[PDB]
Amino acid sequence: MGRDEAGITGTWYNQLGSTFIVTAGADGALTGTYESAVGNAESRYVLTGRYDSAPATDGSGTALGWTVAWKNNYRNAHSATTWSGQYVGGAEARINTQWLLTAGTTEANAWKSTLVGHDTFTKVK
Amino acid sequence: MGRDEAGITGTWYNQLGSTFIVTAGADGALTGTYESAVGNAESRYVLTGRYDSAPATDGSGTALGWTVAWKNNYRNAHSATTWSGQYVGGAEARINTQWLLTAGTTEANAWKSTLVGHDTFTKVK
Amino acid sequence: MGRDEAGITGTWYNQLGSTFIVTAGADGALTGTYESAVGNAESRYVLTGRYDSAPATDGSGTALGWTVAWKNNYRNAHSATTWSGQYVGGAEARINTQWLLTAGTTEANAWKSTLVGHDTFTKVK
Amino acid sequence: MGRDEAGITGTWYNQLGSTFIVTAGADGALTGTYESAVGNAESRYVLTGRYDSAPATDGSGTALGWTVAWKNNYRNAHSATTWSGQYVGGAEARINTQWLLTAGTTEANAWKSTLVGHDTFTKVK
Ligand SMILES: [Cu+2]
Ligand SMILES: [Cu+2]
Ligand SMILES: [Cu+2]
Ligand SMILES: [Cu+2]
Repeated sequence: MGRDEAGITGTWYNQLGSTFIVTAGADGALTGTYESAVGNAESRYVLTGRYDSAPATDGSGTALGWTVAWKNNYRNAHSATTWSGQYVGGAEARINTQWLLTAGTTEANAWKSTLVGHDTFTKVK
Repeated sequence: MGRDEAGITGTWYNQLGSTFIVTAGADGALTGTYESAVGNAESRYVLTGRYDSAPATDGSGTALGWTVAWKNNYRNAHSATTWSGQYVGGAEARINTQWLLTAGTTEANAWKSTLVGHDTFTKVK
Repeated sequence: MGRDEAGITGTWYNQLGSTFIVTAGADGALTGTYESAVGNAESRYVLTGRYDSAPATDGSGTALGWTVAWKNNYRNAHSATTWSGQYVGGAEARINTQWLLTAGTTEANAWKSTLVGHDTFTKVK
Repeated sequence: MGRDEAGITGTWYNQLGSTFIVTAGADGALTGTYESAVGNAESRYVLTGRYDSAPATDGSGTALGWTVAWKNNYRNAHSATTWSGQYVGGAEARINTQWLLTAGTTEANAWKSTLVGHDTFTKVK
């Protein structure tokens, strides 16, 4: 019932070799799992997020975002990443994102708490 | 059952006068509503996110993040914000965040799709 | 000859206790020194940057930015910070910035190369 | 006399078709011109910046950054971009950056003052 519900739902892979498994709900919900190929991470982590379920029809992408807190049954990296981006449909469908990864720190170390980067997700690798 | 479940759960206010209403689950879930005092927004929007439910005990903050897609029954701003940050407990409890706000754009306009900023949330105003 | 040449030129202090000493040129140049109160840094480092020497007259701030590479005669932290922001004049003059601090890394570690934060500079402390 | 003085100096092109012309000084200076293929920009703009003139010899990139204020003899976009990144040498030499583009705004509009993105520069197109 959301415009790109089918387009977004499924398995995505980024340039680092990480795996993003998501279900898009009719209501705008994103739920799934994230497995990072890098960093202080092992196996799957819960993710949740939101997307625009009624995007513009003028060729614009579909805005979305999601969060992973880096705690699961195996490890806790005392940190959380949020990806903010847009889904672009078509033959080479993509989710183009920028992300913010904040670590829990002391107040004295808060200036160095947050990494920033960019991930591009595709349906194939 | 999460360490800062009680600390995080409730109503928070930022420097712009926005209102963030959240429930923290034992499992690491964040669910609630966001009302922005600024921008192309009216009333409450659904949010979801994650937090570290077993933070370090060395005085470090608690990593968390959440997403709002700016669609509700009143408006659709074809955009999504993610906040990434940490909760700092104590007498003047705070959630210190940085955020990324991505708009759905054409591919030609994607270079100007994403705003970045920083919000500090407190329990009082 | 630039509108805020006099306003910008001088000594500024941020929330971390760092010291930013700058001269604004008529042509839009920023030159000076930066001393960080935190991180892998000691004493003064060269900075250079640019500002809008003919800002809007509608109450808007003055856009500017500058760079420090963290090499001087004492230390080399193999990294560079850029601050991007605006100068806001008046009785409590401020330079409000966001910054990106990139470390030289191997290609395998490039995903974790860049910190992001925000500094507010004032004329007094 | 700087390790990558020769490597950095010259003409670079990004994924948008913008042109970055830079001279790297022995002392860590970057000077040159920037021509954007997009946005409120026409012709060349002055840039200045800094780079690590004595990088690590362990295969790490070379940290650098620079600023453009978007005022020249043709236009004034009341804004400034800073790029923060690293130079990676070799057969396919690259400068991989993230950037912050701040517009001069009123205090009421400062929350929406800053765009963030990422540019990759190469020696060929
Ligand atoms: Cu619409
Ligand atoms: Cu631990
Ligand atoms: Cu004007
Ligand atoms: Cu070294």
